[PDB]
This record gives sequence, structure tokens and C-alpha cells, in this order.
Amino acid sequence: MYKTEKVDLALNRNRGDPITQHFGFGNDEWPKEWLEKLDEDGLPYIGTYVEEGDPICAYFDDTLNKTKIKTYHSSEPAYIEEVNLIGDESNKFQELQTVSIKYRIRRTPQIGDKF
Amino acid sequence: NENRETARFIKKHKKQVTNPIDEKNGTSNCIVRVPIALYVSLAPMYLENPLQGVMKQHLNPLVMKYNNKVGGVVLGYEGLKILDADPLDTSEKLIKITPDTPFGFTWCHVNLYVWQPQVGDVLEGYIFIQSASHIGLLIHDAFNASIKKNNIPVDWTFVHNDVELGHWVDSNGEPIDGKLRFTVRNVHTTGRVVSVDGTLIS
Amino acid sequence: ICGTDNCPSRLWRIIDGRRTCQYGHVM
Amino acid sequence: TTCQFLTKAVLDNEREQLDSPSARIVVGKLNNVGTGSFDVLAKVPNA
Amino acid sequence: PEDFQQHEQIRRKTLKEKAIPKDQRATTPYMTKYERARILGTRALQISMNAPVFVDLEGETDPLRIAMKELAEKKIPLVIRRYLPDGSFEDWSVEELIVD
Amino acid sequence: TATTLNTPVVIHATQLPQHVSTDEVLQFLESFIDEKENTNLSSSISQLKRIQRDFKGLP
Amino acid sequence: DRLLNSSDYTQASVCRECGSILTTQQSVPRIGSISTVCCRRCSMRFEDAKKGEKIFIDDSQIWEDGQGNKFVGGNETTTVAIPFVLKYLDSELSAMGIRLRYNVEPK
Amino acid sequence: SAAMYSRFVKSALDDLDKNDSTQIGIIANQVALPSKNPERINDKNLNILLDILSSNINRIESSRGTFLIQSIINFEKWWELPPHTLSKYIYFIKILCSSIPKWWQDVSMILVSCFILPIKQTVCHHDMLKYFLRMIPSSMGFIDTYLAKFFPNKNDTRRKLVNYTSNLLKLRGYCSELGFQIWSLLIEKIISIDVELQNELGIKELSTKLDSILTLVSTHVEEQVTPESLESGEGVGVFNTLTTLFKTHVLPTYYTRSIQYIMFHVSQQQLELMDSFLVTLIDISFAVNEAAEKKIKSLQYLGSYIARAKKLSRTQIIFVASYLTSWLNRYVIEREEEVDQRGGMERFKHFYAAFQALCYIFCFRHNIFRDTDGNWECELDKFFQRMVISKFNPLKFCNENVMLMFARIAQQESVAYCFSIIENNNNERTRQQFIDLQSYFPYDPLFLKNYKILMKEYYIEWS
Amino acid sequence: MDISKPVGSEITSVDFGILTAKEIRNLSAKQITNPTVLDNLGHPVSGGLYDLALGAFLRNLCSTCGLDEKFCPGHQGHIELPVPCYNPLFFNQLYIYLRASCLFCHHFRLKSVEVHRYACKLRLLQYGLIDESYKLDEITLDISSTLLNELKSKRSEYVDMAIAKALSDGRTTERGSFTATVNDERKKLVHEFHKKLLSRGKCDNCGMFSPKFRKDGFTKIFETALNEKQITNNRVKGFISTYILSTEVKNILDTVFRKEQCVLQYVFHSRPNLSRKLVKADSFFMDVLVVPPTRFRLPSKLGEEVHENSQNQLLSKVLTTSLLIRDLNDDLSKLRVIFSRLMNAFVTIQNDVNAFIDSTKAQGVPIPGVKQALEKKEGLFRKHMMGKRVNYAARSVISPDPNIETNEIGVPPVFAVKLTYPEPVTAYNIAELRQAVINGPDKWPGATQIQNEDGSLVSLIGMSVEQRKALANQLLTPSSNVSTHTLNKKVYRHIKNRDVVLMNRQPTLHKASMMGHKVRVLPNEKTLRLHYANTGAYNADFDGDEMNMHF
Ligand SMILES: [Zn+2]
Ligand SMILES: [Zn+2]
Ligand SMILES: [Zn+2]
Repeated sequence: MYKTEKVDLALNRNRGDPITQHFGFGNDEWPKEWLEKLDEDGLPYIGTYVEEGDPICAYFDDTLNKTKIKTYHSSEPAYIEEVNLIGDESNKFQELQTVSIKYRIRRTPQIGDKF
Repeated sequence: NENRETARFIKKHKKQVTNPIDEKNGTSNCIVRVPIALYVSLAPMYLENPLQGVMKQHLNPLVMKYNNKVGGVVLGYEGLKILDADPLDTSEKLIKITPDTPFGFTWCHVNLYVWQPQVGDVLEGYIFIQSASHIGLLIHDAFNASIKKNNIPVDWTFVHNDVELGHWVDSNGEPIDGKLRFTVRNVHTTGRVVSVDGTLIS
Repeated sequence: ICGTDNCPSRLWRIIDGRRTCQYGHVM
Repeated sequence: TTCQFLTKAVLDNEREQLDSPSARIVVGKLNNVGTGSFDVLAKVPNA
Repeated sequence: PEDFQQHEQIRRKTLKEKAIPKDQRATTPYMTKYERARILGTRALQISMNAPVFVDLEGETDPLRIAMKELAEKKIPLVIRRYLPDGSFEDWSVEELIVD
Repeated sequence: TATTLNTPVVIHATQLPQHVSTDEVLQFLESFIDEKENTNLSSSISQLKRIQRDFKGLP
Repeated sequence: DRLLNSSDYTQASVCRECGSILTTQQSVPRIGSISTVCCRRCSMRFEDAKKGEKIFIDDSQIWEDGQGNKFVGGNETTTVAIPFVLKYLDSELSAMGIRLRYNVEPK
Repeated sequence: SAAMYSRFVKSALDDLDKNDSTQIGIIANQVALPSKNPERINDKNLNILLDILSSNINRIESSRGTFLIQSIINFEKWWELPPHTLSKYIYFIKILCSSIPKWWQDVSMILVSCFILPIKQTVCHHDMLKYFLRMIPSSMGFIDTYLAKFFPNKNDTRRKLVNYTSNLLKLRGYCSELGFQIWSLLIEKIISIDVELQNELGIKELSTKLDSILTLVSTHVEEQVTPESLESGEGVGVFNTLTTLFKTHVLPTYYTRSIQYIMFHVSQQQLELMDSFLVTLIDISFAVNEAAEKKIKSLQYLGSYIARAKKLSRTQIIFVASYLTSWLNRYVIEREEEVDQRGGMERFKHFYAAFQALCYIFCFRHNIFRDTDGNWECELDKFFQRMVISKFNPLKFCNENVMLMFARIAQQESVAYCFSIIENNNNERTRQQFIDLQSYFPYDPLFLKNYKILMKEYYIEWS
Repeated sequence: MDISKPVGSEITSVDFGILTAKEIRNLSAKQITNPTVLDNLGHPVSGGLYDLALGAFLRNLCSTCGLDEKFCPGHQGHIELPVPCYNPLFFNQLYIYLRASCLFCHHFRLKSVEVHRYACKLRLLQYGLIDESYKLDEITLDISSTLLNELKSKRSEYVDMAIAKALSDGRTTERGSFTATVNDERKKLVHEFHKKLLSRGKCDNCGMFSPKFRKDGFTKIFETALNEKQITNNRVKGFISTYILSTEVKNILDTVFRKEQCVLQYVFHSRPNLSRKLVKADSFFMDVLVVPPTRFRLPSKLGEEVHENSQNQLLSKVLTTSLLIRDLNDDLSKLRVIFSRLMNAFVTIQNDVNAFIDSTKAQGVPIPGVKQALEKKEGLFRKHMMGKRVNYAARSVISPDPNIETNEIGVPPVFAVKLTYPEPVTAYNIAELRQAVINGPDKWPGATQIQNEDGSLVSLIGMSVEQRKALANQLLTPSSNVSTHTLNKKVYRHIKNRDVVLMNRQPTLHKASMMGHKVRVLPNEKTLRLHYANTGAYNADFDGDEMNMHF
């Protein structure tokens, strides 16, 4: 079973406001063992096993001056099948915060499944 | 109706029994016997010995501590009697148990001996300590009493010791004796230990 | 910081369904 | 019509005796049906 | 002090007025399914709070099974206060009540 | 600290307090101290012994 | 067990004198004193308590709030186990100007 | 300045009678500052503020005055003030708690907590506790709970723990009554150390902790309970209280050694300390009511004690043991048939338990049980044989190492035989907790430095 | 619910009444005057809906009890209404009494003897005596006052005798007998009384006509038209449509409720009035509004967005209108237009509190009133009192199993490691619980938590086998504290194979669809296993059905 998520950084900013946010990792501040799931760009390694609580992406917002992460949360663990980086349009120029992440959830026949 | 509503409040704060000065001693008798009625919990560990329960649980932490209802310090209890939940000859009584928990609750009758000192009462105490702003005393060498600098007469003059502590001198010009007689100005309950605020001027 | 007689030590850990102090107690 | 029955109750200056299963549930009292149709008392030996 | 003595007198007078004497009691000599359930539950609750047990619990760890054993030997020290629709009651001991 | 198993639900004076003589207080103290001596209650008896001592002697 | 015990069972303070769960509050004590559950409705403002001979308050009857106001009385409070929705209901009924009086035994 | 400040405050107080409360608060805030900030009110001005406030404390006993007072009680490191100034602070506190004995609760708490500080830095705190315990005996209540509240945890710094006991000892020396809560704290804490040490058997830490604590406790006891102090003193009372508390916690103490020794050691200071405490153990042993496990634990204690002690009478010990053994003849008589009757030999755990202890005691003190003639005290030669051949067959149901050692020694002493009874036994050849309970001996040798040296006078090493 | 925490006091009965303005002013923790809720920076504004005197809010301590957001129960406040308002719930009633009263003698337009007849019948009905209330109608002698006063005397004599006679026996108590049939007879009379009250046009006491009062959907009363024949008698009264303010209505009812106090005493009391309280007209009016504690008016947080309080929107609007109208009436002192907007403000404040309480009876989506809050869908009583979401419960698809007992349920190990029972530690079960404590919260049969006798909880979740082993050897230790010596430690142990569970298959059409099953933890299971004998009672077919497990 494949599930796709859209991680958009345009959630608060509107009408071309200056952005405090950016895909990747901020300098000086770095909480322990996050590099195990995400690559240098802050995006996850395609193929990595993820459980609820694990970091699914990484960013830095200047308003809080802290390195934050968007957590993966579901009862079913998954693997990363596809990560797409998307241009923000809006007269271009701005870096691509935005991003579509596809999860591959393996489903063996369990006691309860209908046939 | 203008004074009828206020009349109920006066009777709520009215001193039930006043302490009388007797036997030409000059001191007012404050120890009194008052029969009371309690509603106490009974632990299941005390289900075979209930009187020991009511005693160890609620009556023992009550002694040598001020109880707001009796208006004094519980010096002890005498003649504990459990009220049977069943109106009836035997020593086997019954107590109602809470539907939710295994604990039972019962009415009890016991006589309390309390130290009830109201204001205006004349009491004697042994001087514990004597600072420049207060005099420490002990009523019956167990109850704390204090006379503040303003409650001490104007004629009296304190003298601080340089060697090592101080001493107060009365109007005549001589140091104050071990025991001192004072009037009750106020009684402080709210705190840890009962403290009597005393006066030496009236 | 919790503020309980106990001492938290910081580094509070979130457990899904249970938020506990890294140390002594859990809300 | 919760507010309507409440209005009629207030105007009557009514006392809810808490004897109906519903009323008992409202005030967190044990239901008077079955196991709640009696009281349990403990026999204690000491006078 | 004076107003409480009257209140206590009324409380105990009403209690006595409601109590049905041991001879005048006219309910079932049998312990109802509900009475048994509550007795076993309440006694189990007492057993779990270190209450003196009147039976030999031969390796029993469940307080309800202990309360069941105490019932079998009629050693449960409880009384059922059977209420009637007027508020009057009949006090029946666990011992005297017939159990199936 | 201040629970149903620690403190009572209600306390009510069944009658007005009746004053007791110095000899009655001392007779009660002797009766109470002897019965209790026969865990935190010990510190209260220690204080009660001081009152009994004051009602007949000097500290 | 379902509709109370393992749902919204709350041991709540109630004033026996006026029968309410919303007027009761924990008093703010001094450095050495202990906090006591007091009823805002039945307690009288210290200054307003005015006076056969003069009477004196037994000290145990005077309690203070967070604002520093002294009160006399309103100490006839106890504890009752109730569902929390009752507290929310009583609160809502009070907005409408309706008063619920809980007759609590023993008195 | 000097007189300007006298004005500033005198104004502030006028302003307070008017409720403006600003001036005071400015002052309070100034005194509340930390010991570090240079801008905290200086000594000379504080001398002034204090002496003015003390002179009419009633001016401040108001809701408006609360904050100021709170700020002075919470004055950092006041014990670090100056003489003259220190004196004004003390007089103020004295004055304050006199009228509204409500702040003594706050002051003493901080005092007790300072008990973690050396034998010196607390004098003022104790001086004050002694004073107000006397004048306000009712305070003992909440201040006892403070004793609880502020105890340092086992994890907390050693200096904190070692201090908070140093102070409690100091407190003990001017408030004899309060005693119990203290002793409860020490006991509660020492059990924590003993229990943990066992389970664990950082550790280098608990060693020197638990070591520093016990060595202290026992030296204070070597002093505090003393013959002089035992006839006319509170040494005897202390001993009784301590013994009861100790037994009770230890009595039910579970599989752990590190505190029970405190009693092993104080005991052997004086003949009577041994006597009475030992008689308490005898009272424990043979009560009908006690847990099949309590009687067995005591019997282990009993046997270990007699074996190891040093300040013993040979004879006060032995005769009681002989009486217990005669106690033994009765047990078997009122029970073997209880033996050939329905049940198992486990019905008699407690019998073997006691017989073990006695056998064990005989191993270590054997050479003693031969009187001048060369005869055996308690007819041990004739006695052991009788039990060994009884229907209980002790040899089969008791330990696996004591029974062996008793065999060896008993055989050597012509006291009793057994290698054939053993042969027969392993030819014929909830049960675990019992084997567990019978393996623990609460007075098997100790493992600690100083204490060890201190115990030597009271201990018999196997060698 | 804790068995270690018993309760000594109990609620025996609930009394329904109206809060008086004087009562609210005394109990109030703070007077709310400001329509703003927050100051700049983010602190609650003094005199606003989020004032700290109403309880702890925004990591600040309560300014009344001093406690934090957890322990603070919250405190009631009050809004001082500049003019009295009609209470929406009791408007219909005050309207009935306004139309039924004479504007001259200030008595009900119905003859005093007829009114007394209802007061008599309603007094006898406070006690369980219906037969006597009908027997009163038999007591019989344009009619002279000396004769009618004798009829009132004879009727009062029968009422006093019939009550005393029944009071002597066990027919009625001092508190009065109250049954459904008694209630039916009371409801019939109170209806008949108001019907007779409203029917009379010309006052039977003083023959002068009163001007008829008309009403609209919203709480507002006004004057009526009047033909020439009605005019000809309003002028001979002395010889022998316009809006009416809330104050005028209150003042009319004030005198009428004083003059007719005897009948209203029994009209408003179901059982005898032992409290001897006066039945005042100001009960139907609101001179103040109680401000519920901040605790029940907290702003709803959905993810990141913190919504403004639903209640604080309409309540602040009422405060804006209140402050605007009290100032727009204050500048009028230094004086048409000012009267026009004054009246228009008097209307929008009554409609503001009407909107504060209800909708369908407002406007014509508006903000829901407190009536709407109690009847949102099924209602607060149905959705949160008669029915509730519960703790210690699980849900799963049922799977068939013939190897378990017909009285058992196959519990998956997933549920077994989460569902715990508070088992108090004793001498008889110290062995069983020590193992559970060592095992911990992930090994079955284990324990998720341990409750000490002091009342505190120790979670075993984060702990390793070493700490668990230490706590297990500390379970049966005697309590040093005398205040908790009665108590013993508790172990929140995993659900074992000896436990009871309530199995439920919805819809629960009959009590057989909610039975008690014996727990049987089956390893490597992800579904609830049920025996075939249970299929009938639950009316459950293993077609992917779901069942609720209650512990
Ligand atoms: Zn009240
Ligand atoms: Zn509050
Ligand atoms: Zn008229």
C-alpha cells in the first residue's frame, strides 16, 4: 500500500512574505541521531524504514532560530519509495521548500483480512 | 429583619462558656471537659478491633493539637463509644461500609479534655527567652506564649548583655522573675504550634 | 520544567500516549 | 427539552430526591436497582 | 451544642422507627443473586486491604476466591440492610441467609 | 495529610463544655498517660507529662 | 465502573452550608499556616463583620485569598465523589441564573 | 546616607500606613537580591532597616507588609552576614515569630536543610530551633515533616547526605524528644543503602557513602549510649527505641546486609546492651503469632549473633540455647506423630531453622561448650544424637553446608555421628523460597573497612 | 476511583432555585467590565474574561486560590448589568403574571376569594391530600366583604385542620408527601389558576380596566389598541401600543408579588416552604450575569491554530454594548436622537444576552447560547452523562475459536500488556506481584505502574530490570507515616487469565449482548477470539464484526 504526503512550507507565508524557513539543517543547533533518516538536504533517504516518531523531513525557520523536523506518525511502519522536490513558482527565485514523499507500506495477509 | 439576620452571626461567634478567675489565684481556669460526636472512617485492618482503629486513626493525631470545633487544644480523650448503625444486648455492633471502598464510616461519642483560653483571660507562664522586641513564655511548660514590645509597659526598659541574650527590667527597677502573669490579647491557631499573644498593660 | 519535589533534569521525553519525565514521573 | 424541564423544576422549587436511575447517574450516586437495592454493614466485635 | 443534640435525637429516632425487629421481618430467607454478588465483592475489597481473614487460604491469591471460601463456611462478617419502598429496613446477616 | 482515614468527616460538641478542677485534670492526665504508655503519639505524651508536672510541681 | 469510576470520577469539595461545588476554593495561607478549603458564598468580608459585650473571632475562622482579602467563616466544607460533567452543568446552569443546592450528609 | 536611609525607611513605613507600598517594595526587592549581585542592600543600610523594623514589628503585620518580610526570611546566606548585623537579623527573626509565630515554619525548614553543612555552619540554625521548639512546642509537628521533606535522596550528592546527617545529629543534642522522626530518617536511609548494596551484589560511590554514614552513626552511638548515660540518661531510652525500630525494619528486612550490623556492633559495647537486646530476640523467636518467615529470620539472626559477637558471657548465651533445645524436645514430642500423621516434613521448616541456628552456633563456639571437667554443657553429646536419630531427621532437611560442618565438628568432638546417616539420606534420594530463606545468614561476615576494625573486639573470624 | 481514597460525605438530594443578584455579588471572585480578553505582550487584561482571579490561565497562578492550571478548580465572576434584563427561560412566566395583574390596586384581576380558593387547594396539595382539595370546593355559604371574609376564614380553618389531622397520622410529614398523582393534581391546578387569571378583563377587586400587554418572539413587551367602548370605561374609572421598559414591568410585578404573596407561596413551591423564603419578582429578572470560571471557557486548540473562545466572542460583544450604552447614556446628562439611540441600545443589550444564551430563538449561523450547549445534538445529558467514553477498554474484530471455553474471551497480547488492574499488595499475593513488577510493562504477566501508600505513582515504563527488582523488594515494607499506616501499596498489573471482562457487540438491544467473559490471553494473536456458543446472544456473525472489551 502506497501513501503520499505533501510537505509544503507555504503553510504560513502568503503574498510573498519573507521566509524564516528552509529545507535542510541549521548550523550550531543539531539534536542527536537525525542523520540516520535524513540526507544533507534535510530530505529522507529513499528506501529508509520509518516508524511513528521518526523524522520524515528537516527544516530551519529563522522566526524561532531553531532546527525543527516534521515527524512521521501512523500505527503502520513504512519505507520511502519516492521523494520529489518541487519548485515554488510564485515568480520563481525562491528555494524549493516544497516536497512530495511516497511511503511503501507492506501488507501481508493478516487474520481479519477479507477474501 | 434589619438586625434579625445579623443576630444569627453574633450567636455563631459567641463564646459558649467563659473562663472564670477563681481560688484567689488570679488565674482563669482554661482546662474544660466537653462531650463530642465524631463521624470517623474505619480501616478494614481494624475490622476485628474497631475501637483501636478510631483511636490510632483519628483520636491520637488529635491530642496535643488545637481543634477549631472545640475551640481549644485537645489534651486527651476519655470514654470512646461506637454508635451501632442498628437500633436495638451484646458488644457486637455494626458499621455501614461505603459502596465503592472496603472502608466503613461510623458515629462515635467521646469526651474531650481541652485547653480553651479565650481573650481577656489572665494566664501565667515561665519566661523561655527575652529579646529587645519580644518576651518568650511557656503556659504549663508546653504551650507557647509571646508578649510583643508594644504590649510591654512604657515604664519597663530592656537591657542587652555584652558578655553573651538580654534581660527586661520592670517599673520598680529590678529584673523580671522566672514566672510572669499576663492577659490574653489574641490566640494564634493557623500555625504549626498554638501561640498566645499576651499583654502586660490594660 | 515540571517543578515536582522530584527533579526533572530536562530532556523531557514524549511517549505517544504518555508524556513522561526522563526521570521520575509522567503526565 | 432539557432547559424546558429544568425551568419547570426551578419554578416548582423542586427537590430531586435522586431516586431514579437517570438522576443517580447525573450526581454519580450508585443505582438503586439490583446490587444497589440494599446496604452492606460490617459486624464489629469490640464494644 | 444545643441545636446538635436535638438533630442527633431526631436522626436516631427516625433510624429506630425504620428498623424492622428480628421477629417482625418478613422478606425472603434466601440470599438474592444481587446480595451474594455485592457480599463477595465487598468482602474481597476488605481482604485486599489487609482485613483479618477467618479462613485458611491454601495458596489462594484472588481476594474474590477467598471471599467465596469465607462464604462457603459462613465466616463473612457482613449484614444486608434490606430497604422497603417507605425507607424502612430489615437487617439480615450473611450467616442466617440461605445460599444455593 | 488531611484525608478521610486521617481526620474525621465532622466533629460536634454534644453538650456545653463543663469546667474541671485542678485535681480532676491531674486525675485524668495520670489515667490517660498510663493507658497510652501501656508512634508519633509518644511525643504528645512527652508534652502531656510536662503539663501534669506543672499542675503539681516545678520544671 | 463504566459511567463514573473509569470515566470522570472526581473527588470534589462542597460547602455543606449552601450546597455547592463552585463557591468552594483553597485558601491562601501565611508562611507557616496550612491551606484550608473555604466557601466564597457563606464567608463574610472581614471589614463588614461589625458589632452584650464585644465578640472576638477564634482566628481559625479568618482565611485569606490570593488578592489579600480577609474573610470570616465559610469553613463548613467537605469532600464528595461526583462526575466532572456535574461541575460543568452546575457552572452552565449558574450562567442562566439557576442555583443547584446539594444536600450533603452528615451535617 | 546613614541618616538619609533612616529617613528613607521611616518614610516607607509612613507610606505603608497609607498603602502606597511602593517605597517598601523598592527596599524589599533590594534585600531579596542574590548574594552575588553587588547591588544588593549593603550591611550598614541593612543594619538600619533591621533595627527600625524590630523596634515596632506591629507596623508590618499586614498584607502590605508580607512581601517585605518574605524578602528578609529569604535573604541569601544570612549566616554569612557580619557579627553586629547578624545579631540584628537574629533579633528580628526572634521578634517576628513571637507575635505571629507563623514564620518559624519557613525559617526552620531552611535551617534543617543546612544540616548538610559541616559541624560548624549550622550552630545558629540549631540555636534557633532549640529556642523555638521550647517556646512553641506545638511546632514539633510540621517541623518533623520537614525532617522528612528535606532529606537528601540516595542519588543526591554525598556532601548533601553527609551534611544532612551531621545536622540531624546536632539537632538531636538540644531537642531530645523529636528523636523519633530523626531515627526514622536515618533507619529509612540506611536500609536504602543496605538493600541496594545487596541487589547490586558507581558502586564505588555507595561504598564510601554508606561507609561514611555508618562509621558516623556507630561512633555517635559508642559515645551517646554509655554506662553513665544508661543509669541516669537517655542513652538507655535511645537504645530501646533504636532496638525496636531496628528490629522492626530489619525484622521484615529483606535479603540484605549493611545496616543490621549497627545493632550487631552497638550491642557489644556493654554487657547489658547485649543482654536486653538479645532477650528481645528471644521474645521474637517463639511468639505463636509471627510469620513462618519472621520466626525463621529471627532464628537465623539469633544463631549468627551468638556465633559472631565478642562481648558475650559464655554462659548467659549457652543456657538459653539449651533451654530452647529443650524447647526442641517438646516440639518433636508434640509433633512427630504430627510426623507419622498427615502432611509433610515441611510442616516443620521452623524446627529445622532453629536447630540449624543452634548447630551453627555450636560450630563456632564449640571449644567453649566443654566445661572444666571435659564434660559438655547442655549434655550436647547425649543431646545431638537424640535429635539426629529422631523421626524429624533434621540431617535431611536442614542446610547443605552447616549440617556438613556440624557433622565434621560434632564427629571430631565425639559429640555426635552422621556420615552413614548422610549416605542413607542421598540414597533414599513454595519449596524454593524456603531453601532461599534457609541460605541467608544475617550475621555472616561483614565487608567494610573502618567498621571492621571497630568490630574486631566484638567478632570471631573463622580463623 | 481509588479504594484507598474513601468518601465520608454524600449528596442525598438536589434543590432547584434561582441565584439572587446579592448572592452572586458576594461569591464573585472579580467583577468583569472589560470586553478585551488580552493586554498587549500576551497577559490577560484586568477586569476581562481571562482575568487570573477567575482561575489560573497562561502558565500564571490563580489570583484567588493561588494554584496552577492543574489543581485550580476555577472561580466564578460577575458582570454588572447597567439595567435589569428579562431572564429568557422565565420570560413566559413573568409575562403570564404581568397580563394577569391589575395596574391600579396591584392585585390579580381575579376575585380575592377565588385566588384564596386556589391558594387553599395548592397548600393542601403540598401534602399528599387531593381528596381534601376537592372537599374544599364543597365549603360554600355582588357579595359583601363581611360575608366573603367569613368564607376565606372557614376555608382556611378546614385547610389548617385537614393538614394537622393528616400530620398527626402517617399520612404526611412536615416536609410534605409528593407522588406523581399529587404532581398531576398540582400541574392541573397551576394550569387552571393561570387560565382563570388570564381570562379576567375587568379587575374583580377594583372595577377598573388595565391596558393589555402584547409580546414578540424576542424578550420585549408592549401596549395594545383600544376601541371606543373600552375608552368609555377607562374614564369613568376615576369617576367612581407603546413599549414598556424592563424596570416598569419589574416595578409592576414587585408590588403584585408582595400583595399576592400568599397564593404565589404555593404556586412556586411543590412541597411546603420550610426555608420561609419570600417569593420575589426579581427572580425573573437579571441585574447581574455570572461569569463561569476560565476553566470552562478555555480557547479551543486545533493543532497549531488557537481558536478564540466560542463563548468569549459573544460575551465580549455583550460587554462592548454594555460599556457603549452606559457611556452613550452618560453624555446625555449634559443635554430625539439621544433618546432614540438610548432606546435602541436598551434593545440590543437585551438581544445581546438573548444571543448569549440561545439561537433558534434569536436572529432570522449564530454563536450557540448556554441552552444550545446543553442541547447541541442529543444533549449534554445524553452524550456526556447517560453515556460516556471510558478508560480501561479495547475494541477489535472478533474471530471464531472452539478451543477456548464458552465463558471465555481470547485476548490478544497487545491488549494484555496495556490493560491493567489496581491490585493492592498483601502477604497472600506478594509473590505473584513481585514477579509482575520484575517483568515490567512489556512482558506478560507484568505491571505498568506501582502506587505507593503516600498516594504517589511510580511508572515502571522507562525502568530497567535492575530498578524493578529493587522496587519489588520494597512492596511489602511497613508505612513509616502514621497518616497512611492503614494503606498498602498497589500494583497496576497486566490483565491475567483470572480476570473478568465485559464483552459488548453493538447494537445492545438486550442485556445478553453485554456479558462477562473470563480472560484467556492467547499468544501471537491480533484479534479477539470468541467461542461459537456466544454467537446467538450477541447476534454477532464473524463477517468482520467488531466487539468492545471493558475491563
Ligand atoms: Zn457555602
Ligand atoms: Zn483558583
Ligand atoms: Zn384592581
